[PDB]
Amino acid sequence: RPNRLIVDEAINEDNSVVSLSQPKMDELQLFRGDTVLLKGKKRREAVCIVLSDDTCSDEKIRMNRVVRNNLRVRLGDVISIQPCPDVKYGKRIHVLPIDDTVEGITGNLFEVYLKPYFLEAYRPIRKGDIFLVRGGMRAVEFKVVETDPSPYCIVAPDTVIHCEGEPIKREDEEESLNEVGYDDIGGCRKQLAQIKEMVELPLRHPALFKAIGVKPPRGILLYGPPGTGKTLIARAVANETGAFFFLINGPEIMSKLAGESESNLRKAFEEAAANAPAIIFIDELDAIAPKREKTHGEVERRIVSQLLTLMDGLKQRAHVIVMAATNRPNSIDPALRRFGRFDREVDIGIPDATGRLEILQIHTKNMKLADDVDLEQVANETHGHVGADLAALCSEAALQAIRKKMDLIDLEDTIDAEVMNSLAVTMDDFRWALSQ
Amino acid sequence: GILLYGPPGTGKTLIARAVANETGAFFFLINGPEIMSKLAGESESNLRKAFEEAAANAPAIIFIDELDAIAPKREKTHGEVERRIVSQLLTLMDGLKQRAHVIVMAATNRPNSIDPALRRFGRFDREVDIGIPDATGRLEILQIHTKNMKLADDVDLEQVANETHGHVGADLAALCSEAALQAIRKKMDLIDLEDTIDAEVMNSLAVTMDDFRWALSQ
Amino acid sequence: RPNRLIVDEAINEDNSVVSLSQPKMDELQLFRGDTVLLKGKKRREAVCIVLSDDTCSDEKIRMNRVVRNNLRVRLGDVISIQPCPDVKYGKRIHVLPIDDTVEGITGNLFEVYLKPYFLEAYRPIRKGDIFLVRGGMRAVEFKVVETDPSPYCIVAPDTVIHCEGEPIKREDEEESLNEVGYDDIGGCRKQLAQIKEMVELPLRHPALFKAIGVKPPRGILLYGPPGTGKTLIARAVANETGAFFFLINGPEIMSKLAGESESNLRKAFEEAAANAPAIIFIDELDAIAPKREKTHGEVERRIVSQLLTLMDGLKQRAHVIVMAATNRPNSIDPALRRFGRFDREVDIGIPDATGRLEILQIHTKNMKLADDVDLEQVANETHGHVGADLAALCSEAALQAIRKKMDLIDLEDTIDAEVMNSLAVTMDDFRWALSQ
Amino acid sequence: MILIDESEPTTNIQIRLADGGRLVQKFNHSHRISDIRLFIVDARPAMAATSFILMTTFPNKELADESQTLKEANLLNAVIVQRLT
Amino acid sequence: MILIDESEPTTNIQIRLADGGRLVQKFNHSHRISDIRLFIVDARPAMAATSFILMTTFPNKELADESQTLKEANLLNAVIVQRLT
Ligand SMILES: Nc1ncnc2c1ncn2[C@@H]1O[C@H](COP(=O)(O)OP(=O)(O)O)[C@@H](O)[C@H]1O
Ligand SMILES: Nc1ncnc2c1ncn2[C@@H]1O[C@H](COP(=O)(O)OP(=O)(O)O)[C@@H](O)[C@H]1O
Ligand SMILES: Nc1ncnc2c1ncn2[C@@H]1O[C@H](COP(=O)(O)OP(=O)(O)O)[C@@H](O)[C@H]1O
Repeated sequence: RPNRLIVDEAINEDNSVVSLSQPKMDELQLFRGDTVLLKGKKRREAVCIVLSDDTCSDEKIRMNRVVRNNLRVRLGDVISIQPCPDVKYGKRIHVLPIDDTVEGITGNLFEVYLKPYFLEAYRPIRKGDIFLVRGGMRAVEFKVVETDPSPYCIVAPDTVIHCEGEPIKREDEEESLNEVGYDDIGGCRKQLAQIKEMVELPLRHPALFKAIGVKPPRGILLYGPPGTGKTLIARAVANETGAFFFLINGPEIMSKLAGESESNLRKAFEEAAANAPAIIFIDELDAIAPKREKTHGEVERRIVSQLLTLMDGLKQRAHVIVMAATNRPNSIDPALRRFGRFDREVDIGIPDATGRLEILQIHTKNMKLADDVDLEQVANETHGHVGADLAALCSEAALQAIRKKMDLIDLEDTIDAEVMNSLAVTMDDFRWALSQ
Repeated sequence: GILLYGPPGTGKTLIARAVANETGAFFFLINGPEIMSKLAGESESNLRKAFEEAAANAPAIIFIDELDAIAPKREKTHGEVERRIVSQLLTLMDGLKQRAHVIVMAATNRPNSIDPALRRFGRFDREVDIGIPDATGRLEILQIHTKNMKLADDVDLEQVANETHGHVGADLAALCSEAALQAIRKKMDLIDLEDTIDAEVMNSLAVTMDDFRWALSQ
Repeated sequence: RPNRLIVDEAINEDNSVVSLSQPKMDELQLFRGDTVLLKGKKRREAVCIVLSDDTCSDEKIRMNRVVRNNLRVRLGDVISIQPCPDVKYGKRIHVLPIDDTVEGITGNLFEVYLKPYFLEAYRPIRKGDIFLVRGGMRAVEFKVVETDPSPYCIVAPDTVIHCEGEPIKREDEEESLNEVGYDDIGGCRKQLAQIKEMVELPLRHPALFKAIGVKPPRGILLYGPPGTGKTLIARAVANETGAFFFLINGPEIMSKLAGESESNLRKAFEEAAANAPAIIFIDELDAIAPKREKTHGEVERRIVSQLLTLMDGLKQRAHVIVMAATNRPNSIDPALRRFGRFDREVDIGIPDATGRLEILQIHTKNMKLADDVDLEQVANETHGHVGADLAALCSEAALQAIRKKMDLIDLEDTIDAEVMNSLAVTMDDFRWALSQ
Repeated sequence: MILIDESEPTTNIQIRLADGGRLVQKFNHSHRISDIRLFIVDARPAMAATSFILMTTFPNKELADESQTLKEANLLNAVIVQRLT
Repeated sequence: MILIDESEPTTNIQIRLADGGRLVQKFNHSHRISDIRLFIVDARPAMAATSFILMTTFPNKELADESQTLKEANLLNAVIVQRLT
């Protein structure tokens, strides 16, 4: 009952580290830097380093998705913690990459990923763990196949780290870390918090709305300029809550024959309801249901009507939440903003300078930055910029880095799809990009 | 024909449904958007089937929710199938004499939002305004939407009445709903930890004035 | 020196208390609740109780205006502190009211103000102190004429308090506490802070701008809806910084004959410059200098031109700052925002719920509130309200309290211009006012 | 008459006596407020009989639970006022 | 061999020895980090000659100034790792 904690979002970006409140570690008698054994759902375990966090609630533990995945749990779930005093320096570990994360990677896995990742870090690992290593503008996942002291150990300087070839297949319950999570969203702290509240009960405790007769929100309208990460938020909320996600793209619907549009809307809601709890995301809502006057067609008006009908046809409906994105409130038909429909709105504004920095770190996680690269400075020269602008900036910076090195590489032959790990993006690359 | 007018969420659907139930009449709902979502022709076929089924099961009430979706201001229609639908509606209603004893009720935002030919003499000739509720009304609505909740002693509905002037019934129902869901979230961390009674313990749970304050400022 | 500190604004509303940082009291070896002796300008002293404050800078001391006045200093000045171990329980003190604060007051003074103010509080006082006592919807000032252990003591339960007859005249350097100060402004923390920065050097260290060639701000435009306290801010900044204040009322100027307007603008700037450092406040700027097209007159266009000229005619100007209030930026002639003119803008917005609370406390300082009065509640039901609305609310509440008591008083004769001290404003009074 | 473990944290307390501006100052540490009372009686024998209470000022707070430690009652380096009763 | 003043604040330290996953655990208090070193030599005499350093992990910090107190070096209730050199 004291060793049981509620899973919460990581502040420490290192996948090995989980965080407790100072008081809680006191209570549990855990050493700062101790190896701890976490127990999750489906009889899964993880081993991690525990550290204190001042901002962590006494009843919560902070962990990165990597560890949440390994424990088959989600934010808000309950795990148990306990010290691991017996843990030995491992003699030898065997790791293999997951196939889908290594397509196109023609590097030396050990030299490029594993060696730097483990070097002098004293990471604990447990057999059957999936961990993530970033580098060369990619992020590779590995599964731990065997540890010498089984089933867990510390990878000490003397621990022999084996791959021994042949990427492995991804099992069903093993969610890719390439999936969108709250980890991939910068500069939306406040709004992301509201959306999480709205959705918590309906998506994580659906059994409740069979036991009671109170109405949770059904439709949430995310507003703000293009490139602000509305699609990202919806996708992330789905993934994190373990809900089914169904995308409806405005233009894709409107591209269809009169009738195949309405048929596609219907199939979307049916499939959602079938796979509930679920989120339906309607990207570019104004393409489908623009201001009542802006429609000229007759089949156009039939489509909007079909959407209103489908919204109304959602009670608890096995627990389906509809999210939709648009530029401005008044860009869409005021009838979707009616009651049993898009009755909740959230404004995803332009990010501030702090947000810009979070976005820049998110979009550089897999790059090697030279020491002269500031990011806080790039934050400061990009006042107008939205997430999509910053991502493009990092992308342009990196491609410039690559071009500079491309003449040099062609000449002393063309390593090409490799030396991308030795390559570093320099502040000069960002300046080049910042003035384009 | 009785035309109920007023802003969304004032309980026009509720009134029509209630009058049906209380008088033991058959109730047939026609939803504007639902009709307009149909293929040209399947609309008119659906209007017809509605009046036929009403008349078959009389005494009956037909409620037309969101009338302006079906029969908007004569100019606002651009379609040709759109104009056929409005005509079809005029025909069906004027074709209901004393009928098998069938009354037609319809809701809309404003008088002027719909085709004036519907406010005709043999058709929607009676209009009734369902306005924004006053502070007394707000209180009745708040009690209605709390009947099945356990309220703490510190909960003052009359207070919540007073800070919700603009609110219509649909707003107040959402308020109570948000209050209750907040009560539940507060208790959800506590419950997950000492295991998850979950779809129970909701009877021992009480919604507190703090829950309403939280909801009132959202 | 360690005993020298910089004067700063009070958090603790009790006039007897000054606040130091925890570290500073440590350093100075002062007891929490100790009587301390403060030394100011013009050979003035004050005695006060010292308490710690978490938010107070180590080099700053927080004190109310009352004590700033007694020490003849202003925010930012330097005082010296020292413990007062010798301070005795006083045998007898003699106090008299200042004439201008007691006009209309036909009460006991001792029973209504002094007795409750001193009762069991253990206030230190020094001969020649002016202190303030609030009550009966007034605030009365008293001067300490004599203390038995001279020149200071503690007013202990056994201390005899004399106030035998004859209000005294106000000396020249003795500023009324009825003057507007920062303590009269609620819910503007951020903006009031900016304005104070802008004005600090030009108004408090004017000699600097003769020693250097850097340009301080000249014109500050305060915008926001009516009743937000723009006039209040300007008046307060003047008072607090000891600058001369000159009011120009838009309508008053425009009410004059063509020519007597321009003559009045000129006289205003001349008189300011003559009495610098000075603030000129232009209330209702849009009455004088509306959007270039909105003027239809020809004398109207001459007036706006005359204003631009007068702004430009302010060089080092000795040290004259022009402040002006308007509803919106776009309501006034854009040439006023040109560089040498109104080049600084500050938005005085609608107050939030915390601000609303500060305003409600400010406008109730002199009332007796019943225990059932919850200002935080009144804060919550007044979302749209601006300062001027809240002040009206308190005023309506108080007048309702008085009407309720007026039938009772007329009948058993009419104490009338008294008994207003025993009267208490109840939550029922505020509800009544809140629905009017 | 009062014993101070010099190995333990320590603090000074200034006692404002009602019997005139009597300013007594004494070192203590994890002593109880009741130890302040004892010290007062010790220093002014005459008061062994007299009825009094201890409080802080600004605001007035009566130190009602004398079993509390100076640390617990947040009285480190504080002025304590004796009020007759 | 290590002397603990029971009347002072105390703490446990866990040492991860290089030489295998040797986990030693010991009460200390206002001891210096250099006291951890002598405790280590005391418990594994062989290391008396061997050259090693003490560090924390996540992030790696080498405890370079061994004259610092466990409290000053923020090492209360910490795992200290021995790295050979
Ligand atoms: N807040 C953000 N944090 C991180 N990346 C972002 C953010 N906003 C946008 N991006 C990046 O730009 C891309 C475009 O964003 P998208 O989800 O399509 O937003 P929208 O739907 O508002 O256009 C995202 O996939 C992501 O790579
Ligand atoms: N007067 C009212 N009394 C009780 N509940 C009301 C009232 N008005 C609205 N509501 C609530 O709002 C919900 C939605 O209103 P609805 O019946 O659709 O009215 P309208 O058709 O005018 O929007 C109702 O189901 C009910 O829960
Ligand atoms: N922020 C405030 N704090 C305290 N009182 C305020 C505040 N704003 C307005 N008031 C009160 O309302 C009156 C109206 O404010 P005023 O100075 O005329 O503002 P404005 O110049 O913006 O119209 C003030 O004199 C004051 O008594």
